[PDB]
Amino acid sequence: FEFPEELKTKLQEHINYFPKKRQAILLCLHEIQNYYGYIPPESLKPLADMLELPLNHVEGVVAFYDMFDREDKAKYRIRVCVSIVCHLMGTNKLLKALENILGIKPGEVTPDGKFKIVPVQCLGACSEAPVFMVNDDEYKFESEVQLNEILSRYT
Amino acid sequence: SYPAIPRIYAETTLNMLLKRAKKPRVHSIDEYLKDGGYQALEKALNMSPEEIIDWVDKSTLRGRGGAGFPTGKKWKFAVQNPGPRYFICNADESEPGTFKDRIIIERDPHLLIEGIIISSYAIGANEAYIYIRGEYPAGYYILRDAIEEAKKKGFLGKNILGSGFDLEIYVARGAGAYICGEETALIESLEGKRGHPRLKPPYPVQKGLWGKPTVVNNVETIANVPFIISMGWEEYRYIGPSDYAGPKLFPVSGKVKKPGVYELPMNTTLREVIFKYAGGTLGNKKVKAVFSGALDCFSSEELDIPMDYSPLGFGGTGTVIVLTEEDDIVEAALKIAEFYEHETCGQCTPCRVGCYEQANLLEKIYKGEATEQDWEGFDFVNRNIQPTSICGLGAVAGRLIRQTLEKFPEEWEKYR
Ligand SMILES: Cc1cc2nc3c(=O)[nH]c(=O)nc-3n(C[C@H](O)[C@H](O)[C@H](O)COP(=O)(O)O)c2cc1C
Ligand code: SF4
Ligand code: FES
Ligand SMILES: [Cl-]
Repeated sequence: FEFPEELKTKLQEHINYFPKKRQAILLCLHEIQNYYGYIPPESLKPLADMLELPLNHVEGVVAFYDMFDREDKAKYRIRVCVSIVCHLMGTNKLLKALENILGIKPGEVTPDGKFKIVPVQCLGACSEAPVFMVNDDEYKFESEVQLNEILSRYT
Repeated sequence: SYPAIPRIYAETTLNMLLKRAKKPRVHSIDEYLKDGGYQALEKALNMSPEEIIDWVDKSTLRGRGGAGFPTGKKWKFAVQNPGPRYFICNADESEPGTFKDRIIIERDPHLLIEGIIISSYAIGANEAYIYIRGEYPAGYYILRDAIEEAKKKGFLGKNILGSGFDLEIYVARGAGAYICGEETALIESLEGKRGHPRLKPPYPVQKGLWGKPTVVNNVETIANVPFIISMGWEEYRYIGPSDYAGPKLFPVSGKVKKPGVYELPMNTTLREVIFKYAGGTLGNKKVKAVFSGALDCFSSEELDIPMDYSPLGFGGTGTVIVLTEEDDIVEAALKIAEFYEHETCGQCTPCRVGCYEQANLLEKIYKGEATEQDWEGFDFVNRNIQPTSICGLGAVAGRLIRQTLEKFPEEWEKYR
């Protein structure tokens, strides 16, 4: 496995950011997922040596943190809040609309690998319930029409 | 340019923490300075760190991160131990219904940054951190840009405002675990390990980051520091008037006409928050319950309680999740149950199995698939998540659900 120049540079920046190299693990793993659309298992070894940590330490971190996905590859991750306020305000309507638009359910990835619905806990935007993320972007769900319009910005 | 942020409604009667944060936009350092920003930092750097701790202690400012610990007292504890010392801003905010902290981060980062600088100076910390949850990417980028603005104006970096004081603020990102909001788990995450809380004692104020005296304060608590120093401790305790000083942010959500963040004094009642400020309920339906995040449950007979930290007060993080007539308490309790099932770090067995069984038994109860044993087991499990727990999650994972079983027995009886 070989990291691309563009990602290696960003990873190195994170590693030199904090006083201790090992502190950059989460930021490095966020950057890896942003580039690939997942955490490739093969990328865990060059990352381990980059932070000066054992491979099993990095593996444990990926497994502990919910945002890091070691299994499925997806260009866009639709994090749909399934917590109390969004549930009470319309999580299932948003889930129904996403199913009508993409033809996929939570934990499923579209055949072309473009989108993946990810059920997550409180997104901290409860006043705007039901809430959903499309990678870093966060929105309030209004309707299927409003959703289809938002989702068309992702290609 | 920053990633898309939801347009969270914000309102204030005090115009302090939300003086700029009431507008949904990133306020630059120029807009912050225009309002008299960084004048408190200038005043603080001419004082001794001891004087600043005394003003914070005298102001009677209490932690806004749930525990309500007096901020001044916490700082006094850390300074009784030799340095180097560390200051950490807790921007993990992951409790359901809580969204008050992000609007300070995303709209007025300089209010938070100045607060961090003053607080770091007060405890002699030359290294500070902002631990921001991973689900706030925009907040992360906004804070990085704002930190660069502060350095470029001489409020951060080396020899800040010619005082000789050096400070670096590092922004760390969380990656999806509510438990990383717990101060010891947060430190573990910052050290690059899994967010597993450590057994207390030791306490972070004596042994925190790298085993050094560490002060962990919530975003909202830190945002109060520039006001304490700018106004003075006296003016600050007079605002309310309540025995629990200062402005307070109330993230109001649920079946209210106007959900959002409300900056109100803590003497304000729960009824006032819902009806006077949030604009009542949708269709004017009767409020059956109010969930204080995922911590407490208040019935319609507890609406006249104050929003302070008194024994009969609202307490917690001031999180208001409104539930009307049409909302099923069992269905709500299930969402609370599901939250603890998903967030237990699994270090403690009664918490690991307790949070799991509570959610799984509640789902069976809710679906009409529960036996008499599943019912009797649900009661047992709810009462036995606390044993051997080494952090606050285990102690409270059954609290709200127990309150619904006690305050809404008629609703549960339908399912039994
Ligand atoms: C499971 C758990 C999660 C917590 N989450 C948060 C959080 O997201 N933000 C926060 O500031 N405090 C949170 N706390 C409280 C912290 O442990 C700590 O008391 C607080 O950051 C201290 O800051 P304060 O004195 O300014 O309130 C949490 C506690 C527990 C037990
Ligand atoms: S009480 Fe629960 S969340 Fe806290 S350390 Fe124990 S298992 Fe983890
Ligand atoms: S409950 Fe969904 S954003 Fe908080
Ligand atoms: Cl206002």
